[PDB]
Formats: sequence, structure tokens, C-alpha cells
Amino acid sequence: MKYMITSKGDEKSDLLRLNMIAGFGEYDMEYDDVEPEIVISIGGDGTFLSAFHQYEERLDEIAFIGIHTGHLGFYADWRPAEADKLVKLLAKGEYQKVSYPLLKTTVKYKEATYLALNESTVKSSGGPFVVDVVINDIHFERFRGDGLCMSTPSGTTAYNKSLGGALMHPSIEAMQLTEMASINNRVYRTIGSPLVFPKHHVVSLQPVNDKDFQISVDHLSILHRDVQEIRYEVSAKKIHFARFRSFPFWRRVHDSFIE
Amino acid sequence: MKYMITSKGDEKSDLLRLNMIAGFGEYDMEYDDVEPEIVISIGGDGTFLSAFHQYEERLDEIAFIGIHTGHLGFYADWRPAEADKLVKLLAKGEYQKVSYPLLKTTVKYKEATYLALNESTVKSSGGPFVVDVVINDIHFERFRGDGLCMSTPSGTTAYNKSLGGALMHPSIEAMQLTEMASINNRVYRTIGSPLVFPKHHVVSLQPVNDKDFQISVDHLSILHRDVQEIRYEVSAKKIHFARFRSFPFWRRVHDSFIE
Amino acid sequence: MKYMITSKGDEKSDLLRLNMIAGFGEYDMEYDDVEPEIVISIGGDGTFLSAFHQYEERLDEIAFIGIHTGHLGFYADWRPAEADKLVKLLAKGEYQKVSYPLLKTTVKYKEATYLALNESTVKSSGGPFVVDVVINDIHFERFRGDGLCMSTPSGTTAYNKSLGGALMHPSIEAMQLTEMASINNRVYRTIGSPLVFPKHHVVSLQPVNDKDFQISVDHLSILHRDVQEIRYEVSAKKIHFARFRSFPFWRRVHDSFIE
Amino acid sequence: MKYMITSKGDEKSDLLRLNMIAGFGEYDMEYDDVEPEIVISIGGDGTFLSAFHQYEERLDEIAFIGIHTGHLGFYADWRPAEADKLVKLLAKGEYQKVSYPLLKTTVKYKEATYLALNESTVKSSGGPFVVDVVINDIHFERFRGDGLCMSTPSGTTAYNKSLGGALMHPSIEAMQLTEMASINNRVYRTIGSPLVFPKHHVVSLQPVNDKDFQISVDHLSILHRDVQEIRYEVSAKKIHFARFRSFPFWRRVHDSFIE
Ligand SMILES: CN(CC#Cc1nc2c(N)ncnc2n1[C@@H]1O[C@H](CNC(=O)Nc2cccc3ccccc23)[C@@H](O)[C@H]1O)C[C@H]1O[C@@H](n2cnc3c(N)ncnc32)[C@H](O)[C@@H]1O
Ligand SMILES: CN(CC#Cc1nc2c(N)ncnc2n1[C@@H]1O[C@H](CNC(=O)Nc2cccc3ccccc23)[C@@H](O)[C@H]1O)C[C@H]1O[C@@H](n2cnc3c(N)ncnc32)[C@H](O)[C@@H]1O
Ligand SMILES: CN(CC#Cc1nc2c(N)ncnc2n1[C@@H]1O[C@H](CNC(=O)Nc2cccc3ccccc23)[C@@H](O)[C@H]1O)C[C@H]1O[C@@H](n2cnc3c(N)ncnc32)[C@H](O)[C@@H]1O
Ligand SMILES: CN(CC#Cc1nc2c(N)ncnc2n1[C@@H]1O[C@H](CNC(=O)Nc2cccc3ccccc23)[C@@H](O)[C@H]1O)C[C@H]1O[C@@H](n2cnc3c(N)ncnc32)[C@H](O)[C@@H]1O
Repeated sequence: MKYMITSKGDEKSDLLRLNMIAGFGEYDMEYDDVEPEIVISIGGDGTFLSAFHQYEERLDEIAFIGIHTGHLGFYADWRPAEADKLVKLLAKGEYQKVSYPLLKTTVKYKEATYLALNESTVKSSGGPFVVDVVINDIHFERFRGDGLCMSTPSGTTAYNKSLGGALMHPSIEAMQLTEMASINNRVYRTIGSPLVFPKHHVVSLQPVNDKDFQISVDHLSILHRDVQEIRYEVSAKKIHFARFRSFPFWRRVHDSFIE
Repeated sequence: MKYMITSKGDEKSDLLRLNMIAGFGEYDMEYDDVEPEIVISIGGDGTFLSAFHQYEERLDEIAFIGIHTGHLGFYADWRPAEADKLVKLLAKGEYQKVSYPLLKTTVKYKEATYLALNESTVKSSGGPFVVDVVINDIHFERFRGDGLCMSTPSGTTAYNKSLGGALMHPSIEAMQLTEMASINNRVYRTIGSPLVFPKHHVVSLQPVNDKDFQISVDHLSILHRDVQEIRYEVSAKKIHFARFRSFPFWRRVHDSFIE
Repeated sequence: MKYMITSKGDEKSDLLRLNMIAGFGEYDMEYDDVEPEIVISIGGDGTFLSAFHQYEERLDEIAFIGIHTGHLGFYADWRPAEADKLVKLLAKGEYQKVSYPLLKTTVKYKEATYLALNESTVKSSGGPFVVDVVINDIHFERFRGDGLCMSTPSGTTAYNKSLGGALMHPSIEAMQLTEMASINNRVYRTIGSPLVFPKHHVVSLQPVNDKDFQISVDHLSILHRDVQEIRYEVSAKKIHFARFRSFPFWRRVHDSFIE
Repeated sequence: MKYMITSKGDEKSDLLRLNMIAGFGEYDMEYDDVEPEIVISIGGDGTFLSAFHQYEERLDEIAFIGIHTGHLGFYADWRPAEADKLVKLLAKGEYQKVSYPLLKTTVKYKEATYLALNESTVKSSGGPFVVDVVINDIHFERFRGDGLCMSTPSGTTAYNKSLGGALMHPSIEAMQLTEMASINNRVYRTIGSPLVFPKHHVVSLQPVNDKDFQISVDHLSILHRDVQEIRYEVSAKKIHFARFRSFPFWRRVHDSFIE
């Protein structure tokens, strides 16, 4: 079936990509980077993120696979030495698909929407970051600090984790909001705790004075001007992985952070 | 319909309970503290917890209602001044039921199971608390510290919150584990972050050396001797509330912690 | 004696500054914004910071005084209603001076040094912030995250506090380093805890790859290019306050954050 | 000169203690566990703590030395393989003494005072721990939670660290207070941040309702009944170490927690 392969760009990843392609030639696997059904990432989680965003408009017709050439990633959970064994089962099929929820970010001024696999982040364009946080049209708090991070389930082991957020299993269709260095005194008051919102809940950020913010989605971070609203909600779209062996999320957590 | 009313025990709560009963007498509402269908708590969240545990074996046939005589609680979300208006709608009906997930705690040595509305906590009986944490039969970490807290969704605004845990909407069928003062060095390593587990996941705690632990479920805290295993999982049972007005969880959070 | 007065710039602060000046005219108090011995700030802590930096090269010959027109600040610990009583004791004298330690920041490429009253902060110019942290010529850790904050004693109630740092009494000649969102896994390892360094200890930050950093000292934040080293140490210079009533630091903390 | 040696009690530590004694016999080093001038601990930090408390009434006439048979400790900073080289320099002398500050804890009901090398901890005897915290006779906050930890400088790498406290160099004559799981809402308010107090500052804990508390000093934890006041202050006494090689505190931190 149709497939494509992204590479980190170094000698190790490029040479492994050419060997897999030659392995796929020994089957009737057509290379097609326009309409692939199978997307293989080789490198690290950053390389996987690029591959996800490169085909984020055909997520429903693609199964992703990660191969880590550096250290183990959460999305690149295949060592290079298992590449030949990976090629065989890919060519036949008989693999189940697992789906992780995604995060939708709407930015009104027209309006622009983004899909994130890890998280969507807002900071100030210089000076204080002040937003009113609104949950399902309910004013929840006025946040003054460095920024905010809305994380997918599978993103919680990333930036969200460094911000004190909880780690949550990717089968939970939810999103998690964490704070960056909120000021808290008699005047300003934030909840402090991370917040975990379910599907169909809309978290909206509304500016107070400064309307310019630096918003980032996974890799890309672009400065938005004259922002009226930032909306977060669990996406209706989901990223599909091709799984062959059992690699539970919590084992992946153990290997990455404990031993 | 059958109903009963629990009181905090002070003058304010006892006198409000007698006035509601007299109000219920003006309807055909039979008082029955053996098989009630409606359980009204008057006082604070602690008073509500007692009422929940008093009838924790008939949760499927009961709708709970909380009235806070002190400050606002998360389960006692009715002011005393709304008691008369509460009596009327209760007697008629035409109220929807909302259900919050619960936490099941199994303690093997026979074996004893408990149901918690807030959280289940383990500490050492004196000296160091050391347990191996196992997730779905996968050894995750060896924890050395003061203890661990497994919190329901609606419990996350309680002890879980003071332990740095995330706050999560009660519609999410999950449980959250937080640490108390874990040591972390070159020898000992814990994840640190709070963990959010979905339904049908079993978190098991297994002793290393000391087998005596102080385990607490909501109010009660009993010392267990010669413990072989502590199992946590999302309960199949759910607590049902009787809701009349709209009081969203996040509004309840706002009122309790922000303003 | 010679004196000058800085104003926040709004109607309330400007009108109070003109009334104090007229009050000082009723004494032989010469206004001199070039070589003042007494610097009065009117507004908030930000207004005080500006006044400190405006005369940071004559700190040894100046006593500062703060008047908060908005809410209470840590440096502007005088209400406007006490301005007349402040003018009298200032004109006579008979006031003791209290001194708070300061932070010195050296940036080598020549080299530039800065004096901070609150804290000195480093972040990346875009992308990952990676520095090697060196303590008294001892490689301590390789930091990967959003940035670092070195805080004076009296700065610990500011940014340092929002970053989880400890609050410390200003009589302690020390500086405190806190982290912003450090990544921690099997590869990267930071201490996590805030660090409190004594006088004559030199904390040096050394770049790994990217040499561009956004460094901020109190108000000002300037982008530095081709940075070779950032040195932190307790300054030999100290800021002198003019104190009239007893306002202990811990009372100032209580009023600002508790009640 | 007079000396004694404490052992952890296992085969490795006991056999090393007998070899050092035989090594000391080859000099005119008199063994005297009643009035020793040199106290050698063999085992871990716990073994060192016991040795400190065993002679806590002759601290001014003793230099302590630690040898870690397990992993490296902060006080047992000598490997067993360096025992012979340690014996030689001990017998001659020509070693400088370094002194770490200590913590004094007064418990009034008569009154009992304690000296700690790591920290002094208070918890409730069952149920809620509620104390009013008073700083230099100034009511600072009403604490409701699990407990409080007052840590020496050299204790900050211990329990204090697990409680989010700052790590501070032992040359700083100070003490640090950290919280355990303080509740914080609209009713209850604590500072949250760790607090670092200088010498001659008195932190006093005063009960609200329950007068029974479990107080611990380093190893020992005893239940106190009918407590009227708990006083913390930097002790006037100091523990003296015998140092031979340069082992800076921050290197000791690096080895223990980073690499
Ligand atoms: C513009 N101020 C002036 C100051 C000061 C200040 N001194 C102290 C102090 N010794 N002790 C206790 N409180 C203090 N104040 C309190 O500062 C409040 C106003 N300042 C403020 O809103 N600043 C910011 C808040 C949030 C985001 C910001 C982003 C960019 C720049 C500033 C931000 C007053 O009301 C005073 O009461 C500069 C100070 O801003 C501190 N700062 C920067 N980032 C954060 C942050 N993320 N969280 C908390 N603080 C932050 C930084 O340390 C500067 O020194
Ligand atoms: C029995 N030890 C002796 C000691 C010491 C000690 N000094 C220091 C220090 N200056 N700097 C750096 N590291 C230190 N060590 C490290 O202590 C490790 C062993 N000790 C330990 O396992 N203790 C505990 C861990 C977890 C739960 C405990 C429950 C009850 C009692 C002790 C518990 C050695 O390997 C050394 O390297 C007493 C010390 O235990 C500290 N402690 C108590 N509770 C916790 C906690 N929840 N988290 C972290 N520490 C805690 C407390 O401060 C005592 O001073
Ligand atoms: C360039 N990466 C790609 C990714 C990813 C990623 N996904 C996950 C995940 N699902 N679960 C677990 N681990 C993950 N990884 C781990 O990311 C490591 C490399 N990435 C990294 O070094 N990033 C950064 C670290 C420190 C400062 C940064 C500043 C700007 C931009 C990125 C920064 C790999 O080794 C993977 O194992 C983008 C991700 O960077 C995350 N990020 C941004 N800021 C921080 C921060 N302050 N602290 C921690 N993470 C941060 C953000 O969430 C992006 O998704
Ligand atoms: C006796 N209460 C009944 C309850 C509850 C409760 N439910 C919730 C909830 N779903 N969501 C939000 N808030 C809640 N409340 C708030 O509880 C406050 C009163 N309770 C309280 O003061 N408890 C304690 C505070 C501090 C130390 C304690 C030590 C031993 C026992 C209890 C302690 C009310 O005002 C409600 O508004 C039992 C609950 O105490 C929680 N708890 C235990 N230890 C801590 C701690 N260290 N920090 C924070 N909470 C702690 C634990 O989870 C029990 O479920």
C-alpha cells in the first residue's frame, strides 16, 4: 500500500530510510508522499511531529509509525534494529490501529484553527501576559503570569510535565491546562492547580489590555496580532498509530523517566 | 417518597432539619432512614461524606443533596435559605440525576474492599513508607516517601489538590494518584508528576519490607496489619446527586478558590 | 538636604508629588534630581525600581523611600495619607538607614555588568534554552528549559516566588536561583530545587550551542548576542532605605499575600 | 588523641571499624567513648545522625567524620577505601574544622529543648493539624495541613528538599520552614512558599484546638501531650567537622542528585 518516510536528516536516519525503501521494493509497496496511507518517521519525537503536521489534513486515512535513532521517544517507539521486522508486517497488514485524541485551537481576530499533537501555548509579545480565562462561557479567573499550556493526553509527558501537570493515559479524551509562573497575591488570584477538561468543553482566553501574543503549536510558534479570542477544545479528529507489539503507555513512561 | 436527613449536630443544622421534616409532612413524604430514596445532608462536606458512607450499599437507589450551613462545600452546594424551595421540588420530583465516579480500594492480607468519594490514602505505620507501584501488572517505580493519595474526580479539589494534583471535571471516569514528599536521588527515582488513570486500569501497591500501613478512605483511617496488596481501580458503582438548578463544577471551583 | 521625587505619572501620584514639594519648601530642603541624598518614589514597586536604576551609581549616598498609590508594595511601604508626616521627619533627619543586598550580573562576549534589586533572568532568543551551570568553577548541571531566575533576598517575594522559590529575609546576604520548566528525563537531569548561594559564591552560566539569550534585570530586558558567559554573585553594593516606623519584612509579607 | 567510632551494625561496617582501631593502635590514639575529641561514623547519614545525638552535649569539643559504606551521604563523605589514609592524618592532626549551624526546638507545656542536624518536624496526633504561625511575636498565618518542617542549612538536602524547599549552602546561618499539603481556599490561606529565617529570628507555633502533636527531630519522633508552644530558632551551638580533602557542598549536591 502507499507509504512515505520522513527522516531527521542526519547520516543514521537517511541511511536507514534508504534501506527500508529498498526493503519495501521487495514487496509491491508504492512510495507516494502525496497520498500515503502509512507514514514512517525516523529520528526523534520532533521528527514525528513534523510528519504529523505535514499530513494533518489526511489524519483519518493514515497510520503513523515512529522509529527513534537517538533516544526513545513517546511517538518514536521503535528501535532502528527492528526496521526489517517492521517492513514485513507493514507490507502484509494485519495490524490494529490505535487513536490518540488531539487538541483544537481557534484564534479569532478572520479566524485561524490549529491541530496539536503535544500542546498549544500562549505567551505575551513582551511584558506582562494577562488573560481572562473563560470556561463554557463562565468567567473563571484573571491570569497574570508568563503564559498557559493546553496539552493533549499524549502531550502531558512533554511541556505539560515540566509545568507540574499531571500525566494522563491517552485513552482519556481530554485536555489539560497548566500555568507558567502565575503571580498570586491579594490582588491577583489564580487556581494554581492544573486543570483537566473533558470533551465538548470550551476553554476561551480573552485579552485584557495587550492584544499581541506569541502562540505555539508543537513545533511552530507564530506571533499573532490583534487577538480577540483563543479557543481550546478536544478535537473531533484523532491521530492513528499502527501498533504491532504491545508497548503500553505506562511502560513507555517508565522507560523514559524512571529507568 | 422515602427520605432521610443527616445533620452536622450543631444548633443551626439541627433546627433546619426539623423545619424541613415539618415541611415534608405537608406532603406525603415518609421519613425512613432504613430504605430512603433521597438523602439530604446538612452541614459541610464532612457531613455529606458521612451520609454517603452510611448508605454506600444502596447507592444505586439514592439521590444525594447537600446543604452547607458553614461555608460552601463541593457536595453541599445549597444554602440554608433555599431549604423551603428545595423541599417543594423534592416532593414532586421532575429532577434529573447526575452521577460522579467512585474509587474502589482492595486490601489483601482475607481481602477487604472500600468505596471512596474523595480519595484513598496510604502511609507508613511509623518510619519509612516504601511500596512498589505496579500498573496493569507492570512494575512502574519503587516509591519511598510519606505516602500516596488516589483521588476520585470530585475528590481532586480536596486532598489531591493540596498535593499538587490536577483538578478534573467529574464527568471523566478516572482516578488520580499523587505523591507525598517522595525522596529522589541517584538511588531512588519516582515519576513525581501526578498520574491520571482511566477506567479498567488497576494500580497495585506492593510492600517491600514493612507490611503495616495506615490506610484512610475519606473520613475513616484504620491501621492495616500484614498487608500483601493494595488495589486501586475506578469503581463500577456511581454516586447519584439530585440536581435542580445549574451549578457547574467549574463555577463551584471558582467560588471555592478564586472569589 | 538635597532630594528628588519620582512619580508614576497618573493624576494621583503627580498631585501628591507637588504637595510634598510644597511641603518641603516650608523647610530648607533643596530639590536636586542630579545629586539627591533622598529619593522618594510615588506609585508602585515598578516606579520604585525605576528610581533605583535612575541613581544606581550613587547608591552609597542615597536613602530611598516608597509610597504606594495603588496597592501596597514591598518597597513602596507608605500610604499616601502619611505623606505630610513623612515630609516632617525627612526634613529633620534622625532616621536610621536599612540596607538590602543587591545582585551583580556580568555578561561577557567586552563585558557588561548590571545591578538588580529584584532579580536577573535569562531566556533563549527563540527555541531551546540550554546552559551549563557552573558553581565556583565546578560543573553542576546542564540545564534545558525555559530559563533561569537569580533573585536578590528582597526579590524573592517577586518573580522568584512565582517560580516556587523560597522567601528569605533581606538581612541574609545571599542570592537564589530558580528554574523555569526544566525538562527532566533519563537524558537531561537538573536539581529542580531552588538554590540559595551565599556571598562570594560565583554562579556562571555557559552556553552549549545557541549563544543568543534574552536577559532581563528588573524592568529592562535586552537581547544579548554572542554571549560567552553570564556571572552571578552577591554585589558588594547595597541599597539603603530610610525607615521611620517599624514595618517588619514578615509583616509586609503577611499583608501582601495572607490578609 | 581521644576518639571513638560508631558502626552501622552490618558486617562491612563492623569489620572496617576493627581495622581502623588496629590502625589507631599503631599510634598513641586512646579509644574513649565517654570523652572523645574525634567521632568517626561508619555506615550512612542515619548512622552519622545517631553519632551526633550521642554526643550532642559536647559538640564544642568534637570534630565529626563520616564514612559511607552504602551510597554517598552528605555527612558520610568518605569512602571505605580511604580509611587507612584517614587514620594517618587523624593521628597527626593538622586538619581544619568546618562548622555547620544547628536548629534549636523548644516545646513548652515544664519545657523541653532539642538540637537537630537535619530538621524538626511537627504533625498532628490524628486528624487535622492546625497551628497559628507566629514570627517574632507577629501573627503570620493560620496553617491547616499535614505538618511543617523546619530544616537546618545542611538538612535542606533531606526532607526539606522533598517538600519543595530550597537547598542552601551550610555557611548561611539560617533555618528553612516548608509546608506539608496545606489546604488553601477562600477560608484558609497560607503563604505556600518555603520561608528562610535568619539567626535570632524566633518562629513560634501555637495550637488552635488539638494540643497533641507528633514532633520529630532527625531520627527520633515522640508524641507530645498538652503542648502550649513550639519555638524554632537558629541554635548558638554548631557541629564541627574534620575536613582533610576539598569536597565542596555543591559538588556533594551534584554527586548525590545529578550524576
Ligand atoms: C513591573 N514589575 C515591577 C515590580 C515589582 C515587584 N517587586 C516585588 C518584590 N520585590 N516583592 C514583592 N512583590 C514585588 N513586586 C510586585 O510586582 C507587581 C507588578 N509586577 C508585575 O506584574 N510583573 C509581572 C507579572 C507577570 C508577568 C510579567 C511579565 C513581564 C514583566 C513583569 C511581569 C507589583 O504589584 C509589585 O507588588 C517588574 C517585576 O515583575 C516581576 N515579574 C516578572 N514576571 C513575573 C511573573 N511571571 N510572576 C511574578 N512576577 C513577575 C519581576 O520580578 C520584576 O521585578
Ligand atoms: C533515616 N534518615 C537518616 C538520614 C538522612 C539524610 N540526611 C541528609 C542530608 N542532610 N542531606 C542529604 N541527604 C540526607 N539524608 C539521606 O536520607 C537517606 C535515608 N533517609 C530516609 O530514607 N528517610 C526517610 C525517607 C522517606 C520516609 C521516611 C520516613 C520516616 C523516616 C525517614 C524517612 C540517606 O540515604 C541519606 O542520603 C533520617 C532522615 O530521613 C529524612 N526524611 C524523613 N522523611 C523523609 C521524606 N519523606 N523524604 C525525604 N527524606 C525524609 C529526615 O530528614 C531524616 O533526617
Ligand atoms: C522539539 N520538541 C520535539 C518534541 C517532543 C516531545 N514530545 C513528547 C511527548 N509527547 N511525550 C514525552 N516526551 C516528548 N517529547 C520530548 O521532547 C524532547 C525534545 N524537545 C525539547 O527539548 N523541547 C524543548 C525543551 C526545552 C525548551 C524548549 C524550547 C523551545 C522548544 C522546545 C523546547 C524529545 O527528546 C522528546 O523525547 C518540541 C517539544 O518541546 C516541548 N517543550 C517545549 N518547551 C519545553 C520545556 N520548557 N520543557 C519541556 N518540554 C518543552 C514542547 O511540548 C514541544 O512539543
Ligand atoms: C473532614 N474532611 C471532610 C471534607 C471534605 C472535602 N471534600 C472536598 C472536595 N471533594 N472538594 C473540595 N473540597 C472538599 N472538602 C473540603 O474539606 C474541608 C474540611 N476538611 C479538612 O479540613 N480536611 C483536612 C484538612 C487538613 C488536614 C486534615 C487531616 C486529617 C483529616 C482531614 C484534614 C471542607 O471545608 C471541604 O470544603 C475530610 C477531607 O479532608 C481532606 N484532607 C485530608 N487531609 C488534607 C490535607 N492535608 N489538605 C487538604 N485536604 C485534606 C480529605 O480529602 C478528606 O476527604
